[PDB]
Amino acid sequence: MIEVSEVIAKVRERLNDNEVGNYEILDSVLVENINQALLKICLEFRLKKAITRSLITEEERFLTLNNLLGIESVKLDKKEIESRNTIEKDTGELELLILSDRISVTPFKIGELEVVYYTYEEIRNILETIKLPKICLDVLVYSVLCNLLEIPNNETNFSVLANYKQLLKLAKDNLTNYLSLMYSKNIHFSKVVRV
Amino acid sequence: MIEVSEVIAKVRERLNDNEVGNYEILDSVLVENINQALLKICLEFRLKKAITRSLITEEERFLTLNNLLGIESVKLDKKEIESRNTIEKDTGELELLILSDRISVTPFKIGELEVVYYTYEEIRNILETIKLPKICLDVLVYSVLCNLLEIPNNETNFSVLANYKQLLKLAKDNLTNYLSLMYSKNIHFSKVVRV
Amino acid sequence: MIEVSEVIAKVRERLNDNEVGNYEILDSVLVENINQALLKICLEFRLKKAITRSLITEEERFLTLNNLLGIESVKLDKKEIESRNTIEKDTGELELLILSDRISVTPFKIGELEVVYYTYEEIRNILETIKLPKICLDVLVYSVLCNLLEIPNNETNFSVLANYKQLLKLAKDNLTNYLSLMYSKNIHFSKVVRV
Amino acid sequence: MDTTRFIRNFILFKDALQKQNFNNKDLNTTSMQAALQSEQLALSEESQYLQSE
Amino acid sequence: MDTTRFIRNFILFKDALQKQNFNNKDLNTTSMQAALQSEQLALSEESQYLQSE
Amino acid sequence: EANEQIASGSVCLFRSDKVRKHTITFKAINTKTSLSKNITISVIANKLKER
Repeated sequence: MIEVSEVIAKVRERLNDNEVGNYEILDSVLVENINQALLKICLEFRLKKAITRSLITEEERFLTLNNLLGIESVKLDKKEIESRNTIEKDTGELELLILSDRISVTPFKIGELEVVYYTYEEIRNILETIKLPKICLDVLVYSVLCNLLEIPNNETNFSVLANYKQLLKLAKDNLTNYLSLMYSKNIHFSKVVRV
Repeated sequence: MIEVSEVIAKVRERLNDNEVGNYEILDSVLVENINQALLKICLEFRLKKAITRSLITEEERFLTLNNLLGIESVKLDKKEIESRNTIEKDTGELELLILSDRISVTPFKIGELEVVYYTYEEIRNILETIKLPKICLDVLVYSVLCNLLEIPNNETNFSVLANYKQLLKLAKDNLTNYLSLMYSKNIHFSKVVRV
Repeated sequence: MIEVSEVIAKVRERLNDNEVGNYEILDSVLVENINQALLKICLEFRLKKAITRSLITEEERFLTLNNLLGIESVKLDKKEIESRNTIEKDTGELELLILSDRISVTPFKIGELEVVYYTYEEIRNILETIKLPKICLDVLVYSVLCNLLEIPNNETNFSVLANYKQLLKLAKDNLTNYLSLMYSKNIHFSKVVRV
Repeated sequence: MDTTRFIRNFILFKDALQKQNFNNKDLNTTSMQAALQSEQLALSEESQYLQSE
Repeated sequence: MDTTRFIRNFILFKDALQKQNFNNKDLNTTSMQAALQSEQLALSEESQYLQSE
Repeated sequence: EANEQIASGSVCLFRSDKVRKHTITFKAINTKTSLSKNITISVIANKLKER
């Protein structure tokens, strides 16, 4: 778990804005930028998988998720749902209807939905805590810092942004290392193709 | 074993901040950065392997580890656990559930867990001691020093950071040399493939 | 044998700090840096081989070595110990347990340990003497000197460090020449492969 | 130079040139040069104010 | 120059230009040049203060 | 500030090592009469060294 205070402190130090009195960058701006960074980080690395198992009937037809990034598996009464669409097809094959963070089934059928998806748990207060591995700290800083360096404070801000991009790439490499060590098999040989 | 005092002294000297009175960089910042460096070093090199052998029943279902980096072997009653997941699958193959430094078994079964993982033993005080090989000193300095050089104190801080990156690469080469000499076989020929 | 006084004098001269009164670099710093240089030199070249032949029983289970760099041969009652580990495996093949300068046997068996390893004999006083070949002097200077040049005394310190790196490479070449002439066979032809 | 007026002018020039837009070394250098020029101007200010008094 | 005023101004300029943002050689050089300019200004300060007294 | 002699004649070099506003008295004594005069020198700490 990462506290927001330490991310904020590192960003303030890096922006030469570690002054309690002045705060040229408002904390609302920093919290919004941290939300954006959490968005991008959780989308690119698929950090947070969530499972929701609800029921849809004729009364309520939609399943309201929260902070949706992507759906990787849908079951309806232990039956695979195959295609995804946003158009509300009248009849045909059974598809999953996505309505911008509302989930239903296109040629509607009474039943239950077991959906696997991805989530943010974004923050709104400086005293909150980000439920992410500590290795994700440097990728949060260097990603939110590139978002703020492009305020035209200095004539050489974009070269500094370019340097921070490489630093961010290295941080992402570290994060990928961690994720592979956690959630991946410890294998050393491949399997023969069986057809 | 490395004392924190000597790491701190080298970093202070290198940052032209070896002044007892002033301390432009607070010691809390240095200890946090040293924790970050220990994170990255222990993750990349898999320095610390730990074994935990506990029991999970219906009363308490999760195994709280500490400073987790990766799992490389799981046994349940001397039975290999194969896949890893974070989604709490209802039924199927027997998988290991990871909940951000909490370990359980996905289609839960009463038993015991023998888990091999990786650890930090991070520090919190300047008078503490880092339980790492002394050869790891230069990789701790040069890695925490690149984390602080990118405070915009000077207009030529990033070239200095680039030089310290190469120095860090050489330090990591030395560390790999040491690790191979310690924890690796002393062999001089390969074995023939036996199929 | 190399006296510490002459290493220190050469480093002081090279750093433009050969002033008895001032001593901008404290002698504690120099002795610590010389310890680091001895570390790196003895690790890379495997200069010092030591043999320890002790006994491990149920009372005391660990063998405390000193300034360990690597193990190249382990015998237990004139039986080869094959693998190395740091995890305290309960049962299985017979492995060597390494606990950061403490040596034991993993599936513990009463007996004796004959271990070949590598050592520092680091220094702590300016009046001490380094028990190394005199040819190792220039590699001690040029290696400890690159460790001190990266104090930001001058804006052109890193180019000077780069020059001293090449000088150090030549010194290491000389040292390799010496080591081959000492501890290697005087042969002029290879042997035919016998399978 | 007068020391305390130099310190106050150095602080004021570090407030005018705000440090969010500035690298710290160039900020301190430009503030020091402007404070030295302000001292060189304030000498003539002291002479002119003595004459006007 | 006056020596002790030069030493105090050199110390004060090394405090204003803080050494964390500065390479040591350029820090000492800029502090020495600013202290010499401060001595050149303080000569005219002595003349103007004698006239005002 | 009471009577404490800090110089000898017509010149004074006032080191402070304090924070307060000091009041120094120039005194000219004679066999006939005596005169005194006050000056106020205020001391501050260095604003750069603080915090």
